[PDB]
Amino acid sequence: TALVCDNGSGLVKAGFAGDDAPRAVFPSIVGRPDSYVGDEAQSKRGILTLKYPIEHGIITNWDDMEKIWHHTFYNELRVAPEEHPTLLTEAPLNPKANREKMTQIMFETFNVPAMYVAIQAVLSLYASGRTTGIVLDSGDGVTHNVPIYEGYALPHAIMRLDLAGRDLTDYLMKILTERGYSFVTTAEREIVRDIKEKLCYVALDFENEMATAASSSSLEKSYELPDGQVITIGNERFRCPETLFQPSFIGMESAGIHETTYNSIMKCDIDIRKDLYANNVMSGGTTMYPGIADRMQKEITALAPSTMKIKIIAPPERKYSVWIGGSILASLSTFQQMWITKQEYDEAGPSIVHRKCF
Amino acid sequence: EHPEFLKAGKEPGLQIWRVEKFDLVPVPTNLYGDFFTGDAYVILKTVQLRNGNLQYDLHYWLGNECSQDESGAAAIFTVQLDDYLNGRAVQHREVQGFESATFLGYFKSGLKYKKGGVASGFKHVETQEKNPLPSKETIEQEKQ
Ligand SMILES: Nc1ncnc2c1ncn2[C@@H]1O[C@H](COP(=O)(O)OP(=O)(O)OP(=O)(O)O)[C@@H](O)[C@H]1O
Ligand SMILES: [Ca+2]
Ligand SMILES: [Ca+2]
Ligand SMILES: [Ca+2]
Repeated sequence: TALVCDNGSGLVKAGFAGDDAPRAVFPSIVGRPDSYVGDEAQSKRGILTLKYPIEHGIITNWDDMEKIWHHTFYNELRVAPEEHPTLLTEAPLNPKANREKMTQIMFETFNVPAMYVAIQAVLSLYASGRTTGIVLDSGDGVTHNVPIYEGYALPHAIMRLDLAGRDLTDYLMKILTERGYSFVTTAEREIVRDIKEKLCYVALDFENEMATAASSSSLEKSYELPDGQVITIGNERFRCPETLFQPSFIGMESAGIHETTYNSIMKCDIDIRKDLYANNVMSGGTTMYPGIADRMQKEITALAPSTMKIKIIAPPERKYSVWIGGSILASLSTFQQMWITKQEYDEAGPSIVHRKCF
Repeated sequence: EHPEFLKAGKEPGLQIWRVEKFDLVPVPTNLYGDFFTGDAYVILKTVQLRNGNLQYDLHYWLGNECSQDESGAAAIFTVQLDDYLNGRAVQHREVQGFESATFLGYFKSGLKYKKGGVASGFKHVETQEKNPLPSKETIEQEKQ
């Protein structure tokens, strides 16, 4: 049975084609004092330093990436890779040389019988039961707007924003520090990440919410640190993710995610824009904030012509939408002849990936 | 190579398939227009143009209770069929209760809904998230 591995900046999501979710989700890290990977690197981080092989969605350390994949096959999925066709995912606009490298490592290092690479955002659109739409995919490392028509991304219209989950975590840490707290270790970043995931939300109207926080204590929440100290989080709860709409909060001159969605749509043929506005699909961990869909609906409505039908689709399972799309694709009776086989690789070499995998 | 792709769009008419456990299975001709609301279907309307060419409209119809594997598969099968037809099909998403007038016009005595359908192809799994938060002791270790 086929495997599905969705490799991200922050987390690996791995499993078997045909399952409704990944079997294992673990951090994309290698830690050294001879090395540990994933969940065990995380749990032993007291005595290790960590490296992340994927930066802003792109693999930049191939030797550590091989360790991550070994850990996925042998430690998490507990399979012999030579027995299983393997579907991997990639970022939009992934460099051509990277696609060839992934292919080469799968066949020559792990001896897979067959392999395929798919674009993450496109898998997410398929998981939502659509062939046309615009995906907002935001993880730990990178954010993209990917417009898609009749199954295929429109490359000229893709927007990439280097403002994602890790930047949000660092900013929450900055402003919580301003409130009087202190988070001096890399280990404590993981705590601030947890606060972010449990207590942050996107305000429908940012300036009104600030006024509420200033005139009442009703937005304040408590959070218990590992040493038992209970701290208070106020307007930081919604100031943190407001950064997605106002990147000037962390010094970036970029447009916020509402404006890049609009800019992306405006780069496409006027005849498909209506279908794009009606099919905005959110995927990835950083789209998980309560309130984000309602905020996006409001902001896009404000930018678009006033007769446009606007719809935001934010599935509850969207942390795993990419993975689920791959599970579905890999399971289809029609997909059997679409894999790159080991024989095809032996005859053609890694460049085969550009002809078999859009 | 899939047998149903070989049959798709060869002559003018209507063809309907139902998604069944990650496969595209033809609907019996006498049941055309009776859609299970627990399922997802793919419909190809082939029209003979006066210039001798065939015109193709591909609709994927999503029942209100169809499972995620079914609606995802309907969408993907639609892309693959369109590609097999040299991109020449126009794709239409049809949701129960909101179907297009041209889709509705394919069914001369009116399309009808019935409850039920084929079971999901997904196996249900319990994801293990292995990303533990640091203890007091781990944080103290990094300080030193
Ligand atoms: N409930 C939540 N609210 C806000 N952020 C969340 C939530 N859940 C997870 N996140 C954040 O989502 C990110 C991980 O998401 P995801 O697995 O989609 O990213 P990734 O694939 O590893 O990274 P990328 O796509 O950028 O390469 C982390 O920054 C995490 O803190
Ligand atoms: Ca990702
Ligand atoms: Ca069904
Ligand atoms: Ca087409």
